[PDB]
Amino acid sequence: MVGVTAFGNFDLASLAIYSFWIFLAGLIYYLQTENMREGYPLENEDGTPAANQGPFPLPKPKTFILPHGRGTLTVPGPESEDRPIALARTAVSEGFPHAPTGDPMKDGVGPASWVARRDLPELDGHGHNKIKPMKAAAGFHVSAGKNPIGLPVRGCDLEIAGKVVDIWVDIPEQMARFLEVELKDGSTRLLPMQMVKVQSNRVHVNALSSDLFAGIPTIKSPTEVTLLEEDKICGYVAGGLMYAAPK
Amino acid sequence: LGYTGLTDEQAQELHSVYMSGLWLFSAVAIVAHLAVYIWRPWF
Amino acid sequence: LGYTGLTDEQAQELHSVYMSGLWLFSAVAIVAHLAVYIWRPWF
Amino acid sequence: LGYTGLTDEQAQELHSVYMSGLWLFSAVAIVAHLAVYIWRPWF
Amino acid sequence: LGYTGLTDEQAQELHSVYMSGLWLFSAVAIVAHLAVYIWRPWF
Amino acid sequence: TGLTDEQAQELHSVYMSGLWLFSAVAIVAHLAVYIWRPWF
Amino acid sequence: LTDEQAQELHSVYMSGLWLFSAVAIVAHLAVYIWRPWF
Amino acid sequence: ALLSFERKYRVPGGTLVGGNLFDFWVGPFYVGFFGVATFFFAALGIILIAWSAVLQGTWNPQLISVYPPALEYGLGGAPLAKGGLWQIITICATGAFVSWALREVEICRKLGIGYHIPFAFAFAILAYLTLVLFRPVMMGAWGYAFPYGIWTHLDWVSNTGYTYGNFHYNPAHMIAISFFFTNALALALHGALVLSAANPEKGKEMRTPDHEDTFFRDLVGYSIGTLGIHRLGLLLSLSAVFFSALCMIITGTIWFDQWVDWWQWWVKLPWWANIPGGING
Amino acid sequence: MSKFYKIWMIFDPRRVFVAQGVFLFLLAVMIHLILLSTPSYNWLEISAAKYNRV
Amino acid sequence: MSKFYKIWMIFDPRRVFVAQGVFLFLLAVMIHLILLSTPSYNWLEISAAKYNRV
Amino acid sequence: MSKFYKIWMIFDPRRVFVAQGVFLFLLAVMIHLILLSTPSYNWLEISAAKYNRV
Amino acid sequence: MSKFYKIWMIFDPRRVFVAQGVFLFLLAVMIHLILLSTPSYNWLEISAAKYNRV
Amino acid sequence: MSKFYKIWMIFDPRRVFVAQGVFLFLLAVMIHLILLSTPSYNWLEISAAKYNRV
Amino acid sequence: MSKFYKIWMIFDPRRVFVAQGVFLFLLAVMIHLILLSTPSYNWLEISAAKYNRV
Amino acid sequence: EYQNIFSQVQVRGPADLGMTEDVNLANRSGVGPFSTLLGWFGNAQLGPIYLGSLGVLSLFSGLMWFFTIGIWFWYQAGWNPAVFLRDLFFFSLEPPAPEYGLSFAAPLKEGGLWLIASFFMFVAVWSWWGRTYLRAQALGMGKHTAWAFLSAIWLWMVLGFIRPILMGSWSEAVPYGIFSHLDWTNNFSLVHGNLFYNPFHGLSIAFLYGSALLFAMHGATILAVSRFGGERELEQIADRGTAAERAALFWRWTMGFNATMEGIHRWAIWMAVLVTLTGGIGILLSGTVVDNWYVWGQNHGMAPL
Ligand SMILES: CCCCCCCCCCCCCCCCCC(=O)OC[C@H](COP(=O)([O-])OCC(O)COP(=O)([O-])OC[C@@H](COC(=O)CCCCCCCCCCCCCCCCC)OC(=O)CCCCCCCCCCCCCCCCC)OC(=O)CCCCCCCCCCCCCCCCC
Ligand code: BCL
Ligand SMILES: COC(C)(C)C/C=C/C(C)=C/C=C/C(C)=C/C=C/C(C)=C/C=C/C=C(C)/C=C/C=C(\C)CC/C=C(/C)CCC=C(C)C
Ligand SMILES: COC(C)(C)C/C=C/C(C)=C/C=C/C(C)=C/C=C/C(C)=C/C=C/C=C(C)/C=C/C=C(\C)CC/C=C(\C)CCC=C(C)C
Ligand SMILES: COC(C)(C)C/C=C/C(C)=C/C=C/C(C)=C/C=C/C(C)=C/C=C/C=C(C)/C=C/C=C(\C)CC/C=C(\C)CCC=C(C)C
Ligand SMILES: COC(C)(C)C/C=C/C(C)=C/C=C/C(C)=C/C=C/C(C)=C/C=C/C=C(C)/C=C/C=C(\C)CC/C=C(\C)CCC=C(C)C
Ligand SMILES: COC(C)(C)C/C=C/C(C)=C/C=C/C(C)=C/C=C/C(C)=C/C=C\C=C(C)\C=C\C=C(/C)CC/C=C(\C)CCC=C(C)C
Ligand SMILES: [Fe+2]
Repeated sequence: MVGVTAFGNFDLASLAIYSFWIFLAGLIYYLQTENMREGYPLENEDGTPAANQGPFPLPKPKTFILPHGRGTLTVPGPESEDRPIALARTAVSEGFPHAPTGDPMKDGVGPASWVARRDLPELDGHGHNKIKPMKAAAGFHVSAGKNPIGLPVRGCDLEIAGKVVDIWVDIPEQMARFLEVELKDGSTRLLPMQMVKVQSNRVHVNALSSDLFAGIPTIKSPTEVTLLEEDKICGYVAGGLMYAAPK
Repeated sequence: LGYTGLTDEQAQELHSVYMSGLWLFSAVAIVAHLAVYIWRPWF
Repeated sequence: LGYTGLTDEQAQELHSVYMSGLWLFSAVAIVAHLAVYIWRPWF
Repeated sequence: LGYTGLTDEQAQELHSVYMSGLWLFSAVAIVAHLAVYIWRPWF
Repeated sequence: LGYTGLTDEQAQELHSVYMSGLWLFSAVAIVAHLAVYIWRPWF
Repeated sequence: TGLTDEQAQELHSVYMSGLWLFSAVAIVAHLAVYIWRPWF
Repeated sequence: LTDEQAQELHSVYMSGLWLFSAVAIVAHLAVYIWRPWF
Repeated sequence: ALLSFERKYRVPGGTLVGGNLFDFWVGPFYVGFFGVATFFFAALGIILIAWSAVLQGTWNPQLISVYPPALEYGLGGAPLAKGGLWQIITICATGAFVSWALREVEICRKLGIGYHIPFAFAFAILAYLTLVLFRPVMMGAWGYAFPYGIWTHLDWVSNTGYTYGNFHYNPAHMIAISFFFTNALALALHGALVLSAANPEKGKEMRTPDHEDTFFRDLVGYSIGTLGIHRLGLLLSLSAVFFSALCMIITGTIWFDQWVDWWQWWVKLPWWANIPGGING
Repeated sequence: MSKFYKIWMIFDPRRVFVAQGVFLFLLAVMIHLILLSTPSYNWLEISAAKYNRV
Repeated sequence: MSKFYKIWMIFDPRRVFVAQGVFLFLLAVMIHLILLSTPSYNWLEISAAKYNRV
Repeated sequence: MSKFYKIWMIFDPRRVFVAQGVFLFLLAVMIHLILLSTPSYNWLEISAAKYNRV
Repeated sequence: MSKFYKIWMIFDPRRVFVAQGVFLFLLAVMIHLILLSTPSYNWLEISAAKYNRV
Repeated sequence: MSKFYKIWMIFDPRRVFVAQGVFLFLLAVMIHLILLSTPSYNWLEISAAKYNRV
Repeated sequence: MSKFYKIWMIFDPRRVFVAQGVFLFLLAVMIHLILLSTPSYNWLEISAAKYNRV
Repeated sequence: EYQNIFSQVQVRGPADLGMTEDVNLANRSGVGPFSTLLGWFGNAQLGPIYLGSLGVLSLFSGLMWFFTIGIWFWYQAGWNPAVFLRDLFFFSLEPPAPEYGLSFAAPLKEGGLWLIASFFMFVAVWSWWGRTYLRAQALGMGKHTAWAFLSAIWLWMVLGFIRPILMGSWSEAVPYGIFSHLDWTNNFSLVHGNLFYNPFHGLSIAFLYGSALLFAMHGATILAVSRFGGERELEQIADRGTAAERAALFWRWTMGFNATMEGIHRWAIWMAVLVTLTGGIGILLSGTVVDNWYVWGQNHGMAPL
């Protein structure tokens, strides 16, 4: 087949390359439409459906069957925030920022945002809670790192804010997920493990000043944490990076 | 045994239709081979 | 015994049908080899 | 033993059938080697 | 007191059967080497 | 390892029996090879 | 390993080391007699 | 315009240069100070590629080529028609890449996320600068960089590689290739696993991360985890790029001969160098 | 031989049908390509030679 | 012999039958390829040379 | 043979049978390929030589 | 000697038997291949030369 | 002396047995290969020369 | 000696002993290979010369 | 300052034996040892591993392939361990010489042993593919891993089996050696003009670079949003959280379009299977359709006439 052309210079290699261009266009279309299952239709800055929606049509709905009897999820579907947003427009035209009306960290907007996830704990394959305090976990112990239990906790203002009391552990993955910090008033807060630096004599939290530790959202059950509470805690701690820049 | 949920009668009927199709396909193939062998034998 | 859930009669019947199929396949293969050996022996 | 869950009688029967199969396979192999050695000895 | 869970009698019996198999294998190997050495010595 | 003193002694006794058997076989083999074809 | 246990393991290790060194010295002296580099 | 959840995240802050100036969006894109810089540099570079095509005399996009200055210009300037357009386009590309990374930093700190993405991109920027800036400067001429053409920079790759014989005898090159192949294999495995857990057999519930761990432990006896697989992906990609940059930085500067001849230090090691057998003996 | 119908109790008819269709098509295409590859049994070239088309 | 039927209480017929089908088809293809690869026993060129078709 | 039947009290029969099938088939293919490799004992080529096929 | 049976109280017989089978087969194959690679003790070529097979 | 048995208190007997079996086999194979590579003590070649096999 | 016994308070004994054994064996192998390289102190070659093995 | 690259605290608990959907538990092993070194980066637990019929078949065939190549290497060294260690990376099992065609009559030293090794490798690879499929099926998961592996197998089969048959010679296939198959790669490029001008070669390189690009982007994104539990993606698919939204908005504000927590994995799997698929096609076309890729490029507007 070396040099056999049907027309012009078109041989099996030209046929292959053009077939691949057609296939690649189709594949890109499919991948984009599959990516369009969250966040659509596009909205105006006042919440109404935008005039423009894009070059790709919305895909047909598909349903996920959630485990442990948690229900089903059909996407794309009607998506609503289900929480108030304390933001005001800075401009009548679109494309400009929305300024927070009150305290952004308490209101949960900007880098301090959180999502209204399910108010149930995450489960493992057997139905138990995924995340447990190491005390309630059976047979779990610190293996090879610096053990943070008993270390003081220092905020971004170089001031002591509390001490580490427990470690919250992801049982199936066998990794530490949260540090439980006791404050001065004898109350405990959860700190994401990815947001603290465990040093030789202390645990340092760069995102959060010492006074802001009391403002961390609390868990309503001392033994478990839900997805919604995790959103609130992680969003608060991360919003501290922008909203605690002074002091 | 029923690993598929079919009963005995259902399996018999499905196999009867499948064998009808198989024999039709085989008859067409036999005629094609006869034509090719007459046109250009390979033995 | 309890490995597959088949009883003794079920195993006997399945093996009978399997052996019928095996002998049919072997007979076809034997005829094919006889034809090839007559056409072009390899010994 | 608790190693496979078979009893003594079950092991004896399974080994009897396995040895029947092994001797059949070995007899076929012996006949094949005899034929090849007569056709073309390697010693 | 066995880490494998075998008792003393079980270990003795298993070793007896294993040694029977080992001696059978070794006897076959010895006969094979004797035949090869008579046919074509390597010393 | 969890072994007691008596267990270690008994295990070492059997291990040394095996080691001496292996060494005796090796010694006989080397004697045969050296008589057949010395390397010194 | 505490002090006494570590010291005992030390002593047995050096007993092994000296036996090995003795065999090595026997071998080296046998070589020197049989074929010397000196 | 906006995604269903986008509004609560668009807040006034996180800029490095400027303030409310340039703190706005154009459609979906965020355009800070470095957004303006990126747009200017990219547009200028693209229009200069088109003008080089005009000067060259071809309109076939596969035949357009912008060649660096000849070796006799050294590290100085060159006429626009001969080597200078390549230099201006290189400056525009460097500016566009750096401004893109800094724009990503601004977006990261507006959203409150870590700076892993601009760092990973800086790795690729450094590989580009190794090929186009550092190696030409050490070798003493802009003419050792590659041209800006779809198929002519492949000619640069081939000529540079075959200057030193077969180029995949370079050892850092071997390490980089192994990292690239392992990265592609890991990307395939990871995408397939997450998709297989989220899209089980028809009519079944979604699988859990326990099922993913179980699948890989059954297959190969080890599961690295989710955090582990993402760490491994970042590290494999960055290691591949780092070793490619290294193998090119040492090529015309420390090494000067066939790399297959480099592999002879092992063979000529004294305590087996003269043993008569095998391939090298 | 008269009881081969019981194969459908252990095999899913849909999977068997899909696999059989794929297998038969691939086999037929492979045989036709092998025939076209050989200088003999390339029916186009030998029709050309027979009918004096250059 | 005469008691080999007992193998079916040990092995699942579905797995055995799929494995057997795959094995038999692969063996047939392998032997046919071996025969085609030899200059002899390649029936296409044998027929071509016998009838003077090249 | 003597008391070898107790090997089934140690090993699952299914796994043993599968290992035996795999081992025997691979060994047989290897030996046949070795014979085909040797210029003698390649039955196809010596049959070709005997009947002047090539 | 007499106390060697106690090895089965440390080693699982299943794992030991599998490892021993693999080891013995690989050793036998290696020795046979070494003999085949040697111009003498290559029984195929020795029989070829004795019987004038080539 | 007479108290080396305490090493089995320090090392798990199964791990040591596996490691020393592997080590012994590899050492023996390495020495046999060394002897095979040398023109002298290659018992196959010198046996061939003694009995005029070539 | 003086107080070197305290290293076992820091190191696991198994790791140290395993590393020591591996290092010793590798050292001895390397030195023997070095001696075998040069014609001097190559016991296999000087024995061949002495007894006229070539 | 903590970048989540290495864990700073490590914990251990009871070993996780795994799920039991309808896996035959008798074919699983026990759990192996925990490794602290691996636990610094990922999971510490080793095992258990599933071994079944296909596991046995794949292990036997792969071990035989490895041992065949190794014994050939030992033969090429003259049975000398020093030469074996010196000339390792220089030994090679070569396929039969070009004058033997596709026949199986090549001697053991001149390519027959290569055929034996190739048969063992063929069995090992295909049984491993079947094993991936069946391990997915036992847990009730989709077969995405099997299809991606099928893409890899496609390129491997074209290199070693399909292309040599179409070219009519086993000598076209790849030898079994470290430096020898690199030499084969270089000579394959030289013989067929310049493989850079193979368009499917270019597409394969585009998708390999794209795999590195997309994997770096995705690893960095997940590590960046791991402060919100973004690594738990299977749950972020079922219940979208602030991590997924922040990642989507980063990429939307950067390049104007984004993915989802599942669509990104669709992009990933396709980006890798495409490098291997296009590579297989490009190699299949070389020598059978195009003998000189540079001249082909000249005739197709890719190189100057
Ligand atoms: C001709 C050119 C133009 C053609 C068309 C142009 C028209 C416009 C473009 C149209 C194409 C758009 C493509 C988008 C499809 C989206 C696929 C997807 O990801 O998910 C959807 C869908 C299922 O999605 P899901 O929601 O995740 O399902 C989960 C299930 O619940 C439970 O899970 P599951 O059990 O159902 O399995 C899930 C899997 C299901 O996916 C599959 O089933 C794939 C089946 C294998 C591919 C078929 C070829 C294999 C070889 C033939 C032998 C067996 C045939 C298949 C047997 C079928 C049995 C079912 O779905 C996936 O997501 C897989 C992702 C990655 C798949 C990678 C496939 C690698 C193939 C390797 C090829 C090896 C030989 C190549 C030879 C040369 C070919 C050029 O999957 C598919 O449909 C797979 C599509 C397979 C395409 C094969 C590649 C074709 C190559 C052609 C290149 C162009 C030609 C160049 C040369 C020309 C020479 C002349
Ligand atoms: C002088 C050399 C030539 C050249 C000659 C070739 C040739 C020839 C080929 C490539 C191929 C490829 N080349 Mg090129 N290549 C050159 C220059 C380049 C440059 C460059 C910067 O210059 C780059 C980036 C590349 C990149 C690439 C890849 C995109 C592609 C291989 C895909 C892959 O993953 O294969 C690696 C993956 C596999 C081979 C799949 C393996 C799958 C099997 C199933 C794995 C089994 C494992 C086995 C059992 C072992 C078991 C191990 C144990 C289990 C541990 N080449 C020049 C022009 N290149 C290939 C290609 O597709 O070309 C179109 C190819 O064949
Ligand atoms: C290189 O090596 C070369 C190629 C030269 C030569 C080497 C050859 C050697 C190595 C290969 C050896 C091959 C041997 C092992 C081949 C063995 C073949 C046997 C297995 C043939 C078996 C055939 C079985 C047939 C197809 C049976 C069909 C019967 C079925 C249809 C039975 C199913 C019927 C239904 C009704 C079952 C349902 C029963 C009810 C009760 C549920
Ligand atoms: C390079 O080296 C070369 C290749 C040249 C030479 C080297 C050769 C050497 C290394 C080869 C070694 C070969 C091996 C060691 C030979 C082994 C052969 C084996 C032992 C053959 C065994 C066969 C046994 C089988 C065939 C028997 C099967 C019969 C069963 C299927 C019967 C059914 C089972 C019953 C029904 C079980 C049910 C009973 C209970 C009660 C339910
Ligand atoms: C390059 O080096 C060359 C190759 C040139 C030369 C080097 C040679 C040296 C380095 C090779 C060393 C080889 C090794 C050391 C030789 C090993 C020989 C083995 C140990 C022989 C063992 C044979 C064992 C037989 C086959 C086993 C039979 C097993 C029985 C059938 C077990 C049955 C147990 C069941 C039935 C009952 C037990 C359980 C119930 C409940 C009581
Ligand atoms: C290139 O350089 C060359 C090769 C030329 C020279 C280099 C040579 C190398 C460097 C020299 C290496 C020498 C080595 C270290 C020699 C040492 C050999 C000794 C250690 C071998 C010992 C073998 C002992 C074995 C055979 C004993 C086996 C007996 C057991 C199997 C008995 C069973 C144990 C059961 C019964 C335990 C019962 C426990 C119950 C619960 C009480
Ligand atoms: C210490 O030494 C011992 C002996 C213990 C072990 C040492 C082992 C070491 C030295 C071995 C190292 C092996 C390495 C170098 C393997 C290298 C492999 C290379 C890198 C492979 C690269 C490409 C090969 C691929 C593309 C091959 C694909 C071939 C398949 C497609 C085969 C197709 C199947 C056909 C040809 C079989 C035909 C036979 C008949 C029955 C159909
Ligand atoms: Fe991911």
